[PDB]
Amino acid sequence: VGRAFEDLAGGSETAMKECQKLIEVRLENLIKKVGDLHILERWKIINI
Repeated sequence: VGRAFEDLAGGSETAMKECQKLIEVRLENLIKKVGDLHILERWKIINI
């Protein structure tokens, strides 16, 4: 968000809607990565 403050969303040379889309693709990858053997805590993904 500091870098966004440097960008044209605040100052110059870039619009952060594409970075919003990037983190949406990250959220989509989290919904794609989807308590198996020797593991629980999948809800750590829920917290993140």
